[PDB]
Amino acid sequence: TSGPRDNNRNKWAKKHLKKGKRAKNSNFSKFLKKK
Amino acid sequence: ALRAQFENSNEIGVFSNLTNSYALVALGGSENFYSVFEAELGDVVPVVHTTIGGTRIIGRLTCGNRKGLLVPSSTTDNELQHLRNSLPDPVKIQRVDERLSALGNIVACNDYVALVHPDIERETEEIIADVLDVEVFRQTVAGNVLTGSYCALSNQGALVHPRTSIQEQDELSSLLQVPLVAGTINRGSDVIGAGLVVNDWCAFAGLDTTATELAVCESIFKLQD
Amino acid sequence: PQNEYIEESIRKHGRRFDHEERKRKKAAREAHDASLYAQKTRGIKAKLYQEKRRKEKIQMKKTIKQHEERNAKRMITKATFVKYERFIRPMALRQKKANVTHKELGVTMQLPIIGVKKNPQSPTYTQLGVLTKGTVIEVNVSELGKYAQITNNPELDGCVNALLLT
Amino acid sequence: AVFKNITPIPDVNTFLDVVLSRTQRKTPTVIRSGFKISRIRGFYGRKVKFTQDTITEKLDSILQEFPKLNDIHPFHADLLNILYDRDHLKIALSQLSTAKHLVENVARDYIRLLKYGDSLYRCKQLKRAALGRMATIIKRQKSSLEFLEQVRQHLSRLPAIDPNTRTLLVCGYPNVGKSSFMNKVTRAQVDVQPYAFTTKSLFVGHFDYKYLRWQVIDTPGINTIEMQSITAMAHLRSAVLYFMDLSEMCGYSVAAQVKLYHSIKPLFANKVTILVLNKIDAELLQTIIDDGNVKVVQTSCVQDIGVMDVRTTACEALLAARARPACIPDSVKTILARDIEAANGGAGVYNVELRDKYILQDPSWKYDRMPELLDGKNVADFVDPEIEAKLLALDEEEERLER
Amino acid sequence: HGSLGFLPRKRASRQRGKVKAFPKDDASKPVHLTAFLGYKAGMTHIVRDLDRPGSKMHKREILEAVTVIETPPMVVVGVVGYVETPRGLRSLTTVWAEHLSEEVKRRFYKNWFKSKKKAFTKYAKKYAESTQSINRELERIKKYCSVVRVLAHTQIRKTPLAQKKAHLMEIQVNGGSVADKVEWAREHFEKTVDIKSTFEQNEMIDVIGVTRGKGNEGARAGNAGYMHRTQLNSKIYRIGAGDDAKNASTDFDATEKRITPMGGFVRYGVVENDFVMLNGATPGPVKRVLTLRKSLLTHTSRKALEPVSLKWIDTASKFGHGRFQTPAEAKQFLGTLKK
Amino acid sequence: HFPININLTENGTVVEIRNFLGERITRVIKCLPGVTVSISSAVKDEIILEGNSLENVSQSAANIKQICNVRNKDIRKFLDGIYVSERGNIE
Amino acid sequence: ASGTKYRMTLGLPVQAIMNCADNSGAKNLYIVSVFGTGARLNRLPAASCGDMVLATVKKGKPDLRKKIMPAIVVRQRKAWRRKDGVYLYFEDNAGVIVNPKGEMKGSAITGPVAKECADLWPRIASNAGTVV
Amino acid sequence: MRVHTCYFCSGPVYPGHGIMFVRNDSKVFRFCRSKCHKNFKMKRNPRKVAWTKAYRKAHGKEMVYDTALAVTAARRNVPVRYDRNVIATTLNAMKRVSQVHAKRERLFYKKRLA
RNA sequence: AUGUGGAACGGGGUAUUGUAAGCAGCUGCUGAGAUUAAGCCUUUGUUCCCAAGAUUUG
RNA sequence: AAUGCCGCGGAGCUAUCAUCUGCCGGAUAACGGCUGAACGCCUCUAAGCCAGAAUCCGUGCCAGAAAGCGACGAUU
RNA sequence: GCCAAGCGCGACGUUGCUUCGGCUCUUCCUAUCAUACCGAAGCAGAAUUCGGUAAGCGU
RNA sequence: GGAAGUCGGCAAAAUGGGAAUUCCCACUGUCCCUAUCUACUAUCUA
Repeated sequence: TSGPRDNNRNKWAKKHLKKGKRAKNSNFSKFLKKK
Repeated sequence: ALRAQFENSNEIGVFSNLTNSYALVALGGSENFYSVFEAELGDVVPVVHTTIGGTRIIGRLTCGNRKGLLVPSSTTDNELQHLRNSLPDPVKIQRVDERLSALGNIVACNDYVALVHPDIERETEEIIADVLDVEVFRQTVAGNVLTGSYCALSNQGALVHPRTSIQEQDELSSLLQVPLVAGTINRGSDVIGAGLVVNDWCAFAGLDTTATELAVCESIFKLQD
Repeated sequence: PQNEYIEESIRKHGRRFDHEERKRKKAAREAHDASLYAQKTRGIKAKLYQEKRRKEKIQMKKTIKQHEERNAKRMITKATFVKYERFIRPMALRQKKANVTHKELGVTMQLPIIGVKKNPQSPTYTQLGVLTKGTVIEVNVSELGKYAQITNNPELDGCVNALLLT
Repeated sequence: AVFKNITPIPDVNTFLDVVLSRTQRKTPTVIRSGFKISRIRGFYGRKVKFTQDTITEKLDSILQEFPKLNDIHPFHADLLNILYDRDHLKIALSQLSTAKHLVENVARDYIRLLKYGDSLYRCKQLKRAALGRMATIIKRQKSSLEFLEQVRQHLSRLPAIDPNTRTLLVCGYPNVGKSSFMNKVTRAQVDVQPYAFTTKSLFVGHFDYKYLRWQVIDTPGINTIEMQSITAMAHLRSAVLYFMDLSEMCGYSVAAQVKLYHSIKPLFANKVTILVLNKIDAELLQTIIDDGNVKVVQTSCVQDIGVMDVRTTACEALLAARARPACIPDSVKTILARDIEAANGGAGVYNVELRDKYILQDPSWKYDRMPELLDGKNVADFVDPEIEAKLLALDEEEERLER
Repeated sequence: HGSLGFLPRKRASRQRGKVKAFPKDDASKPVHLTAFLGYKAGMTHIVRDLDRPGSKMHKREILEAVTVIETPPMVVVGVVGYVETPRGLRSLTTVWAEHLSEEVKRRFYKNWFKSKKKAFTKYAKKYAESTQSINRELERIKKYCSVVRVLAHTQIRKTPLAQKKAHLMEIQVNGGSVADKVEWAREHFEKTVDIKSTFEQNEMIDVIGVTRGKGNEGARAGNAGYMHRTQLNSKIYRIGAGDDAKNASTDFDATEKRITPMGGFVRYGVVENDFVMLNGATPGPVKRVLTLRKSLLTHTSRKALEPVSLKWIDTASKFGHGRFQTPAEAKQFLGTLKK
Repeated sequence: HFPININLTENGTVVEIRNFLGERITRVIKCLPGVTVSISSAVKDEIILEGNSLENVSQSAANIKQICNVRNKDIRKFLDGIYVSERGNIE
Repeated sequence: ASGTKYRMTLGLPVQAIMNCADNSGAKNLYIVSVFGTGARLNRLPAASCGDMVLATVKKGKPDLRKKIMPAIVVRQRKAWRRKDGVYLYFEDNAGVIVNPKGEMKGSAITGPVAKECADLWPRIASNAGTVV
Repeated sequence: MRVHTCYFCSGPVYPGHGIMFVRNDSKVFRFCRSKCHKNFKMKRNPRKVAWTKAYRKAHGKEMVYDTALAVTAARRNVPVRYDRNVIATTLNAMKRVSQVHAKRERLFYKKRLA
């Protein structure tokens, strides 16, 4: 199986990031940030 | 009769338990297996997405009928309470402090008559009689003490080893006051209890069970109509 | 499936939508592909392409020509045949059957070695029956005894190939 | 034979290129003259032996992959002989085996000759001579490679018929509707064309009837195709389903079809014969009926009627020749979780909550957890339904004791 | 030998693990911090429900060893502006708060007792008399500098440590325009930033520090220990509050108790301020300063995304073979002692 | 066998392809600038790429075709894919 | 094999003689090889509960002996830590004679059955009497 | 989540702590520490070991029983339906039992000393 | 370089071992006693110590 | 009683005999193409441009130039 | 031998039967066994065969 | 776990034993796979 530098895997990792996955992370930062 | 499979395992009896008033399925695995049971019994009896002792072998670890259910002493308290919430009130749940925790493997019980392990404890038998409200017979199936695994027992039909003699077959059927058939499941899998689960109106067999075996269990169980 | 099952699906479903144009494009650009190959490739695979392309050119040139015509230690290290035997004659190097070509007939027939007539390298080598180039040896010709001169190097070639003295 | 599994057989040039490329890429290719004579001889010997092993392994794999015609079943052997000239195939296999023996013998002689290598040039000449002799032998056995490749492709594409199981042979006049009946009965859809003997090779279709598996094998109309049909019907435990064109729309008269059936009766002997009257809706027949074995079943080819009845009759003929009450709920007498889980997070990414599937009276109670253990004591294992009144009665008893 | 990515094989030049990379600055996100400084007290083990879909132990209890680091709030005493140059980042200027506590001032002296305590005296004087110079420097930071890093020091006095020097460090202020960071730093001068503002118990952070020195050891021999490491993907299981007595107590356990094991942490003492509980081990022995930073890259793995619901936190005496979480129930089980 | 579902976003500059060969991966392609993607109702399963740059339009078609590629399967028997049918002008 | 198996402490290396727990008549199982062993230099392959290894029947019927054929360990002497945190160790190193498919050749077993072995092998759990 | 009782010391065994040992009779021995586990290994009798609860029970050094608040705890093999008020009352009941059990823990020691 | 300062002890917490000497008729005082930082925790306990020598530094 | 013998034994050390953690961007090769001359057609190539390998270079991690550097604090 | 573009030879083709020896270790090479990606083949699928890029990582 | 170490039960523990160098049984840090302790050495000082 391919490693972590697999170009296709890095493409798929971006697709996770470009959805709610990175999102959930942004406002989760915003909560503690406005605290 | 329906062909069902847990992941890639055809021994649905091991990974799930079936009764005439409730259904038991494993926890944390493939949701398809739970959905298969739900499609056939969801609107009839409750289905419990539970595990015993942190195990997926609840089918062969638990023994019970439509009135009551027994779990080994190794069952965790959190699992015991979770069963009570999911199961309806008219279904008693009881722990068994037994030297043989594989209650499903050692006791083959229907709603009315139960065949237990020859070495089952007297206290366990008393608890079975109290909770299951069934007549307890201490015998063996085909010379093998694991009656709960080598015999698939239902209200209107029973299945045992194909190696049992005719007179042993007739004696067991007379004692169990039920028609009984000596056969195999899952294309030669002689452990019928592990590869077959049947209630009083429906049966579930492994995905590898042959059509001839499927026709046989339907005929003996008279569930066609 | 049975017999020609892709053909049946080709008959019943069809060929690839752009298979025709892609094969045409591949054929059209094959010229640039071959030229780029001949310059980029290196090593043995280049040399194989060197020899293969030269052969293709020669045959292609002939075919057009015919087309125009139509329009118009003490031992011996050499192969031998069997005190005086002071040196050792190894069995593996020793050889008993001679592949000799007839001159007039132009055929190669494999004959037993009757003996050695004369070895030009050395009369000692002649006595030892050393099989070398220029060594003339007698072989049976009944199935065709007559002498024959060795036209190769048996110790290098692996087979004693000669020409009949006829 | 039908199992295929034979590795592809390349051309003579391709096989030589593969062997030489493997030898060069595997064995070392750097032997300087400064190395000792023993090292030089060993290097040449290893290269010769490696080339010999590669050639021998390829030949042995081809020979083992090629099915044994003699050891095959009589139906398979006859089909192979009719379709691929088993005598030629056996000759080709013998030629390859002879070539493999010759190559091994040449390699052994070259290795023995190289054992007494004197100089690097002599070793290089000997090693080159051995490789060329092996290459010449492989190049000589050229047409055999092409014949073997064609045989392998035909064998791979051949049907995997099972004469041991119950079968229903469909042979008779060409385009007599037997192929259409087989296509309807089984999943296999044999192509039907106006050209005579369109289905040159046999087509087998598995079907289930009364919990029994029947292999409906269609045969070309009765040539090589006809010979294959006769050979298949010669040794095969099956029931014949000869189709006689009642309407004669297939181009053959009823008398001609019955005459062909009577001639083919020698192969149909010791089997259940069916004289299916095809195109019923669209003398010789009396003799066929009077034969006894031939069952007269009418199948309207134009109307596509009677095919199921004929199949059922054929299957039956082949088979002949060979207090514990149920508490059934009223609901039982009268979105799924998998879909819900897939729509929620998918398999392995969604967490199924067991709190929802609970019989707790209050939904808040079901969704709220309880202390498993507190102050070193397990609340779950020591809280009973009667503890509510027990604590109040206990407190009163303690107050009375204190007072 | 081992991995060559660590071949320098030498003692770390620093006692405190230096952050080498900060998360990329984003203007869209409003202003927030990215790092914190704590002190490793010790670890215990806990029981946690495993809400891992697709796992063999889904909806089950697991025992996890969790490191506890005491993190009293840090005091933001200054700000540093960084300008991008063709030769890298350059600290253009630095502005400090008017009042600096004795804890941070001890960091500027090797011998604080013999010193005249002269640090920042004139800076405090110039700050009070004229704030125009401070305003000018702040304008330079928000106009020219592209990166803003706040100077924050730990209140080591609250921790039960004989050390009195405060570990002063820089925290990158990611989020918003450079002016927005400057405003945030100015409003936070002399104030305290609690770790609850930085971390929210549901993110997986990078813990960096110097490993414990193993002495000389015998691929050539040499020093094997006291090295700078950066552990990645460490989840905050719980950010407890020092004031609250329910910090160690979970919801499935009740049993009002404190995170400090009975008898205190071995060689650290008692935790009284805000603490952070991390899954697994952390570099360095107890009572060593540990730096925590936000993960540089967004990894949304299922483990990196799942929530955590604690069940029972062990607080038995790690000294010896502890078998009693609190003295109250220890007295309940044991027959009453003559004491 | 498996219908290919194509979704157009922000007037079609991004094409999302799903249910190709039954695969659960959503293939997202962003077209080159100046290229708009539309689904013509005149012919079923038809995609129209109209734009000003022949480079951008043809490259967009090439990228979409290469994304929907058949791997490890017999192309002789597996005909699945998306292919350009006509190349012409808007008027 | 059904379902992934968690790593647990190894205590049954190769060259080990172990007790055979079923009723097939075999008494001593001799470990010769272990399935799923990587290329670890100078490392003895080892077995644990629920792991399938090549075993030879040292003591028992002459007929089933002389078959280097897979055996599932059902009890392990060495202490191992379950993921719940508790430590377990059995007095005896017990194994069951099994075909490569996953079905026990014998009809019944003797002694307690490790739960990790039971969940991994449904046939073993089916034929198990006491799963502890 | 059950806090078990060690076989030897009869003390509280929590998750992670100690060892669990299963006998061929399927009987389970749980040990709170290595000292108790090794004492089981040499098979010393708990009642004969000076510091065990079993010794302190069957030597007059600890009470035969305490029905404090008429009930303290029990091994309930029959699960009970959840109720917020019931789960509340038992928690108050538990501390009341512990306090009263602590009260008898003191008088009895005064009795033995007297 | 005078402080929630430091050190000696001491008390308590906590751990290890297994009921001490002594007294009485194996039992009780006795899970008492001993050890407990030497790289455990804590200290409103006691006493003492320090508001320096030398060196170098624009 | 050279540490006489035995049991337990903290603390430390230690164990895949115990437990944690092990990352992202582009650029390419083979190869698949786009436009497109040469060569009024054609053409993956000439000028140009995409897709694309565990590859390459970065990121991240480790060191920090003991003759690379910055800001800041105070000043015998 | 037969041809045999050509310059008496004559290429490709064609006929003719036929002491050394091995453990550990360090790196490095690719002339690649596996892993990653492509090309071809009656390659349906699956398992392959052959051929490229490739020494990152194992063996 | 028990000779899987190495050309090999060399050294240890077992007591070493039994039967014909071999086999069986027992035993053990030889090995998997090392870990801990002690004194001396080693180190620095006069």
